[PDB]
Amino acid sequence: GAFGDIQSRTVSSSDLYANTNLVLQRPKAGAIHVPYTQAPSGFEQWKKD
Amino acid sequence: YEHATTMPSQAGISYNTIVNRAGYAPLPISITPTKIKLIPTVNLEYVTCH
Amino acid sequence: CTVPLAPEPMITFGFRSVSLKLHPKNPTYLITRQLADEPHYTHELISEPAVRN
Amino acid sequence: ELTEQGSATIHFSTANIHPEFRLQICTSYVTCKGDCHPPKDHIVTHPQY
Amino acid sequence: YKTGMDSPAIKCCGSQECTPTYRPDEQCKVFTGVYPFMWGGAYCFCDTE
Amino acid sequence: TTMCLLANVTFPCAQPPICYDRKPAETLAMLSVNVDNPGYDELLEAAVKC
Amino acid sequence: GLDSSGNLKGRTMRYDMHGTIKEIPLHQVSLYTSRPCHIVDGHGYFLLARCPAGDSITMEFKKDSVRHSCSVPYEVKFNPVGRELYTHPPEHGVEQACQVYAHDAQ
Amino acid sequence: STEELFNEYKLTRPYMARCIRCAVGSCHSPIAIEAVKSDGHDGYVRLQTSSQYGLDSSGNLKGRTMRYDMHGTIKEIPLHQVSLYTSRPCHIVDGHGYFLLARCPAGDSITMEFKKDSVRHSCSVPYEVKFNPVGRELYTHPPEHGVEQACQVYAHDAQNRGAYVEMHLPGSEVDSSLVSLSGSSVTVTPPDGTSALVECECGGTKISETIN
Amino acid sequence: NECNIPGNFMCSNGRCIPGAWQCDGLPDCFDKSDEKEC
Amino acid sequence: NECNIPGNFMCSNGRCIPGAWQCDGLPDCFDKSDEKEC
Ligand SMILES: [Ca+2]
Ligand SMILES: [Ca+2]
Repeated sequence: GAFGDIQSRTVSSSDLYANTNLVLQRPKAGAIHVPYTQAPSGFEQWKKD
Repeated sequence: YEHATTMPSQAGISYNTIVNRAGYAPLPISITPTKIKLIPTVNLEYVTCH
Repeated sequence: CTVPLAPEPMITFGFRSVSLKLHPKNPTYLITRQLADEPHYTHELISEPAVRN
Repeated sequence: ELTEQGSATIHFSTANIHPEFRLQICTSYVTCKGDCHPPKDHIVTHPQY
Repeated sequence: YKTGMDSPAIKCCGSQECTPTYRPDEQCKVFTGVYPFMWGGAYCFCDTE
Repeated sequence: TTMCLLANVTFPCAQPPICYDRKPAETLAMLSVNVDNPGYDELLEAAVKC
Repeated sequence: GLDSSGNLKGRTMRYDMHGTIKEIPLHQVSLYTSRPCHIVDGHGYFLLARCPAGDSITMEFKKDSVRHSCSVPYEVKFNPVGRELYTHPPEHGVEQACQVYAHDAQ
Repeated sequence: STEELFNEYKLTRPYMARCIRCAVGSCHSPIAIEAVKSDGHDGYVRLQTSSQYGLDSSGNLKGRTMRYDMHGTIKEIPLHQVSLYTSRPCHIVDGHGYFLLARCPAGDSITMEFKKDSVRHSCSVPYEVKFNPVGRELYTHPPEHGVEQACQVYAHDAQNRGAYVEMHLPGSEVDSSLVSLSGSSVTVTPPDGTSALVECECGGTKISETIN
Repeated sequence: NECNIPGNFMCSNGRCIPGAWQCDGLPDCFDKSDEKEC
Repeated sequence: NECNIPGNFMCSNGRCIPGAWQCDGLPDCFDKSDEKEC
């Protein structure tokens, strides 16, 4: 939820650090999907600040 | 648990310690430094030759 | 009816203190109260990222 | 449960930094003496025992 | 960022396990007691499991 | 250079043996093992057309 | 739900037009509060739509070249369930009890 | 040559998926909306839908079409039959494969919809669509005139730049319209030129991959 | 099974339609589950 | 000349149309410049 929740060492580094508070939830009865909850993007919140 | 210590700056030699929390089991910590570099900020000016 | 589910708060503990980092997706009530004879409740609508100690 | 010559292990809870109490076991009183230490957590999720 | 999602692996009346791909901030929870659906009716034919 | 894979045959990635209008799922099987490849774009762009 | 004579018919509107009762299908009738709504069903004088919030409601259908409409200043409002104030209902989440209009005409 | 850039999506098909807010209830939809990305400035969003664009129902090229799936059978319409909106009506620019480029105003959802002879298809998803101005004068519709500034918009042409999405083998889609009842047995009629498989637990455990 | 919304009929595939759309002479379910026993 | 947008083709009259409308088989520019040299 803050700046640098995604950290890639260079622009094409192919190794990124992700700490985004991703949590998986239980799907609805009779539905094939992957539900999840996570904190919103901190680069957008940093652009808002 | 914030634990601070100090290690001598010498390669090859293993450095050992433990952490004694006052009512629990002692937690051993080992750090063996292998290769310790020192890389300056290097700025090319010119080359020369014959 | 299916209702949404807010992100997990990030709870930091201290001596007789709880801090809470709260990143909401859409506005969300935080309702706290103490379990004593004086509850001192707190009904607040948090819409932005906010730290509550 | 008691055996003939074994050793019985109990669990207890305290607030005392130097606890000392007479433990009654079925006829007799034995003295338990020690030094307790602070726990590792600040805030827990169960009430006080 | 972009939360990548995998397609759900459904075994009709069996059990599944978690295979880590070591992707960044990767979560893998496995949910039992499902009765999923496609556009062509039910997918499995059991009630539980 | 970079040699792609369809079998134990290291072929040049810009020279496909087949096309998509010929085989329905063998170009797909060629793009299967060749995902981790720095010449995937060359392989695909040469491998669709004749 | 009635035909232009009085009997059953599936998805149709029946309306008086200067004396002579006429009818049109129900996919020819559109309505909108602020965004476009979605008609679910109709039964007698009543209709069950699905509208977003807005400060008026406009129903309109179209004849061959004559357009009919009615706008009334009635507040149409949206109501979330629980302690998160969504504006559009989500794709997933915990199940909760609610109180909605029933689809059937029982 | 544009066909060398469309050649990737000749390999793929459209599909149906789950839309929680359809024209009546929650359906399985041909126009399920996987994502909406709106990070450019002057109103340009980029939908990733379940349909495909710029291809006809065989796999060749046609200019302004949408190629969707319909219960297995892959059908098509022109792109000017599809409309979408957020709070105001949007305006579709073009499409390429699973993606589309609209010119949308700000809102809190996307509703793509098109209409067949009588069946109206829709899909609404609660994804925020945001509008971003350039510089230090906050407008909402871009002006007639002024000065020019360096902005970032979504590009109007398909072109291979370093960003890829990932393809996979489709699973088995159970289809009811195949199994039918005879007098006493269960009659399975797989579609022509296409295999199937049937799994039953009427007697014991059962599996059979029948071909036509 | 059961639809979440009270006044609805459930198709074969789990899609809930209104209860007044069952046995109406118009197909609404995939494979006509509202058009079987009327 | 050049269009301001990153991927657009400029007609004779200056109207910018997207790049995949050039040599597609439909007239888009006034007098079809996009449909001249295919
Ligand atoms: Ca029906
Ligand atoms: Ca053209």
